[PDB]
Amino acid sequence: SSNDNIELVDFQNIMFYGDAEVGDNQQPFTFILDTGSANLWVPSVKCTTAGCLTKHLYDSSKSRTYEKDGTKVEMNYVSGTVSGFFSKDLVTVGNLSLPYKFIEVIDTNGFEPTYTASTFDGILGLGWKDLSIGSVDPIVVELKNQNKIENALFTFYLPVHDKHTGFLTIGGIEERFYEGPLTYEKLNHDLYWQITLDAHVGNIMLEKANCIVDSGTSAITVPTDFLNKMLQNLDVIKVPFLPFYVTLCNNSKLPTFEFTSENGKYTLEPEYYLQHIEDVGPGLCMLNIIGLDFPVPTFILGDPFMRKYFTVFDYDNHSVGIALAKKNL
Amino acid sequence: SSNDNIELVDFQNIMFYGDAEVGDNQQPFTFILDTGSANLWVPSVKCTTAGCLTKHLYDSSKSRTYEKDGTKVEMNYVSGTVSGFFSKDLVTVGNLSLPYKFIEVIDTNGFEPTYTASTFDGILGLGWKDLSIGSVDPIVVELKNQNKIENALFTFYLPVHDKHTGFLTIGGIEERFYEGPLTYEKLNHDLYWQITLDAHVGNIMLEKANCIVDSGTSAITVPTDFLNKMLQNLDVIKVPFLPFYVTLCNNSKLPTFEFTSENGKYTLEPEYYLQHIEDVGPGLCMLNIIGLDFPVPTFILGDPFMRKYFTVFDYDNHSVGIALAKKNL
Ligand SMILES: COC(=O)C[C@H](O)[C@@H](NC(=O)[C@H](C)NC(=O)C[C@H](O)[C@@H](NC(=O)[C@@H](NC(=O)[C@@H](NC(=O)CC(C)C)C(C)C)C(C)C)C(F)(F)F)C(F)(F)F
Ligand SMILES: COC(=O)C[C@H](O)[C@@H](NC(=O)[C@H](C)NC(=O)C[C@H](O)[C@@H](NC(=O)[C@@H](NC(=O)[C@@H](NC(=O)CC(C)C)C(C)C)C(C)C)C(F)(F)F)C(F)(F)F
Repeated sequence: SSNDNIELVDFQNIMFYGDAEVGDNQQPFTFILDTGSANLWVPSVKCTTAGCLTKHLYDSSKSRTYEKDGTKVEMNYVSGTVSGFFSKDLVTVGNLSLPYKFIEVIDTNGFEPTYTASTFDGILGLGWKDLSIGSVDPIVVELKNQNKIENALFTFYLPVHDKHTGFLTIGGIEERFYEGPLTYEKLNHDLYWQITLDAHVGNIMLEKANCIVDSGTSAITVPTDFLNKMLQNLDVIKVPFLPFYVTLCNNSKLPTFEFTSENGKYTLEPEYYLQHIEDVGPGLCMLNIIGLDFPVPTFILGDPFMRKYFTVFDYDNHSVGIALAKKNL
Repeated sequence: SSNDNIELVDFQNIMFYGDAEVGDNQQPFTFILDTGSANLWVPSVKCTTAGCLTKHLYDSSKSRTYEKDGTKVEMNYVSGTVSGFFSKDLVTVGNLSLPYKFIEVIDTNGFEPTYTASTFDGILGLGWKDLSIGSVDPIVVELKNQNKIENALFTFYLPVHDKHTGFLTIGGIEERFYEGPLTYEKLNHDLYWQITLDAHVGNIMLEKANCIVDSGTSAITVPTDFLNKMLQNLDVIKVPFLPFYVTLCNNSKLPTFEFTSENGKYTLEPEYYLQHIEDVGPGLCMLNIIGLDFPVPTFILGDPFMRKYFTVFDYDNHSVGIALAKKNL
């Protein structure tokens, strides 16, 4: 130990959260720690909306370090919208802290059913400045420019359901989380953590695909046409009009995703992208895969990928490191 | 015979489609005939997306009546987006015709993976002018102004799978499609075909609910909070990651929707709204009740409702007629 950690807690097989706090009096919250966005928000005590009922709420008045701002903001996600206003106050992650600009959400009705169904309070973005609203410097970037950490990087070791918990480590790389070598891939842009890889599945290939490493996405996301050809004569049922794909867990035709570069080769075998749905039926699984088209052909390497591979997110060197995650700590 | 009858084909009691043409040659197409939108669109031959490759495409230069417009349009739906540009031509629906402004589509990826996985080419909207983009007067309104039909009204008798085909009748009500009395409900706005009903499922009551009668919605759609209360007295299986649920189709505890007004009482039993997934497991079903929040608390009575109830869409009298559909022609 030397860097600062944030324990990640598996939430009943789906998502993982981590705790951080806001205000010089602390005030704990539960966050989706999300490399796929770049704003921090937190539900306000001035929230009037149904979704806030079960949530930890933020009270600026109990904070001596609070600094009013009040500029209105709307925060858009694939899964919904959340509005409020900007504020500034001490944000604390691990036992690192800094004065930080963030959003006090007072309206969450555009974020249902997700927000009421989930136990997170807010979202802590870990992307790049250009992805943000209100041009906020990333937390880890600001910490390094204030010399509170050695390196402007952070690291994800995801929790696995029954096996172990996870860690978001800020400031340095720890050998204990991985096996074999790290391989680094340079970002094609400073926005999401997006790198370029050849994507190969069947005898289907997409050369030079834009791949986004996104901790806040619970699936592997794939281009629509690519997904469509992938499932051609696998024996997988797409329930009509739903992104709901069902197979025998044992289906011997299920392919392995292969993403390659000059530096390395990363695979995702069926065991990493399948979710058991035994309650639905015996020996049944669902593909934790969504079809999604971007302007440029794009995969999101979400949690199923990051469950297999320990990842390093390096702002200084503009790259992502990838290595096999240790099965047990 | 006397009115314009357009045959409807079933897909698995999930959705239905009907054909119509563009240009003075046939150039046939399969549409979602959709009371929940107010635009017509067809995929251009100038569309090269992977979805368009499997569809009937519209060649504007194989038809004398084409009149270019060229203006860009983004058509937005709850379930997806389609982009293209305005054009004008002869739209032939059944045995009637009219010069009509419509969208030639060149980008379909915003509506995938649904588009490619279904058999429709485009969407023919049957809503009101104010719901449209490009302020286009509805086909049926214009068809009445041109005295090609008796009444500015159309009618839906939806097909049911191993039982009968259906019909969209333009111009008048025909006794053969229903039994019992027709009951009229006034529109609360000239936008969607939206009326006001008290919605209750046994103690969960949402009085004066805004109810949209939408032929291009495959579900019953419901306020998120309302769905949560219904789920409280059920014990069904949540599909991981997705807002969908799996039941046995014969689950006796499944809710019967009740919708009352001064004028009448409408119910919808599980046998109408459930989506069978026999190919995943015997007796298995998707709930097919979908949480969806609008600015105003709203229900979408989609195909499940309209398979049970013959419906009448009356522009002249600003209302919706409802009657029990005949079980067989
Ligand atoms: C100016 O506006 C802009 O800067 C960009 C724009 O607003 C853009 N927004 C974004 O790109 C923002 C910043 N980031 C994001 O949208 C990406 C995040 O990782 C997001 N993730 C998501 O919304 C992802 N959703 C999920 O993972 C959810 N899980 C499920 O729905 C299960 C399915 C994926 C099977 C979780 C319960 C959250 C999808 C599949 C990508 C979450 F974590 F929720 F915050 C968007 F709205 F999507 F269009
Ligand atoms: C009032 O003006 C506005 O607010 C316009 C606004 O642009 C609005 N757009 C709309 O309301 C437009 C005009 N109409 C529409 O969106 C309603 C249409 O009936 C539409 N239907 C839908 O979008 C409905 N989609 C469905 O029922 C789909 N089914 C599934 O995805 C399965 C799910 C129900 C689980 C079909 C297979 C396509 C949803 C569930 C409401 C379809 F038919 F696809 F074209 C939207 F984009 F959603 F915000």
